[PDB]
Amino acid sequence: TTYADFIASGRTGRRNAIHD
Amino acid sequence: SEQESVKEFLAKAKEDFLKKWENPAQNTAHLDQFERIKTIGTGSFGRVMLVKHMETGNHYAMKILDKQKVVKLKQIEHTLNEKRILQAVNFPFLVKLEFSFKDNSNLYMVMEYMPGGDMFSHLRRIGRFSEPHARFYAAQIVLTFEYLHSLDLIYRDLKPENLLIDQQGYIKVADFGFAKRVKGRTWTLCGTPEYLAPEIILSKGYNKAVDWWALGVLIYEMAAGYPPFFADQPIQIYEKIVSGKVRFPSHFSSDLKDLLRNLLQVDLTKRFGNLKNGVNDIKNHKWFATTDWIAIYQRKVEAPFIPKFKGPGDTSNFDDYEEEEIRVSINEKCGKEFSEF
Repeated sequence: TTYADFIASGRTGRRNAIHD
Repeated sequence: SEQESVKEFLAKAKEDFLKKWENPAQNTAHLDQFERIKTIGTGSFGRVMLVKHMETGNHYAMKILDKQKVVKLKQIEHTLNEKRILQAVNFPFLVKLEFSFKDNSNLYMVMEYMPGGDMFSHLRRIGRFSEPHARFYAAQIVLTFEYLHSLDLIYRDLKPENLLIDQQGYIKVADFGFAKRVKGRTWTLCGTPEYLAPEIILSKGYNKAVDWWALGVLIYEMAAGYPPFFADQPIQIYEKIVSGKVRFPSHFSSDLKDLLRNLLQVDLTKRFGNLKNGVNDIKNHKWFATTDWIAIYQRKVEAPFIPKFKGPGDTSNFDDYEEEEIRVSINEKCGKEFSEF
């Protein structure tokens, strides 16, 4: 499922802003 | 005069803002007036600590930036933007800046403390929000962007991590580190990967439409429980964003999907928030047909969720971070760079 794919990803915690 | 009561409010809001913008508050407290309690946030762009103000006993969230570290990250002008904007704004769903000051080593921004924690926390744990629950939060961000954009501000970092839940269950937007006052177009690559509009990724000049795109992302994430574009690394996220394609969970209502197709629209000439009707194309869509906009502003709508109160000062809704001392050098660092702070 899409949910199961998300939960197994590396990007379920707090996400950092990017910059150049 | 429905939309024209809105204009009377917005013209007065603008007068109020311009006074503070042109004459910013400066040096309104000092570090040793606060007792340090706990670090409740870190990151390349400083840290946030729970502090207690001794003369009042109030708790606040104190952001600390290392001046030398800001310079290295080339965020001087962005930090000057953050503080000048936050000291000038006044809206129910923006976190209030109570004090700002600097010493030889650091910059400090003291905001009201929200023991309730971030939306991110609650959303991940619960898994997803119902549509009515998502709608209540989204209505507050719609009004907040109406406000900000009327002041010529672009916000540029909408995400659940930046939304705090207050004691009444309503939202407060914090972190203005990328907020900017700009008429017309701007070019900086900034934001968070999952929330970036196609035009930012493609290094085009862009405008406040990128905030409306990000709203699409947030509503989606709130209601689905995961973002519309996710992968393990940012480059894979950007490919998905620039593809023109988006998949909706089967439980999404037909009104939600149609709202979302119009916010997550790559074609700027068709994206809601950016057209001749402006914010009203969003405010008057079928998904918000039950939303009483004035009742939301006045905080008279009953909230879907109110976080558990464990006292002023409680830090149970924040994670545990490594405590780092506040070094204050005996020599002034970066005096000229941050003179206006």
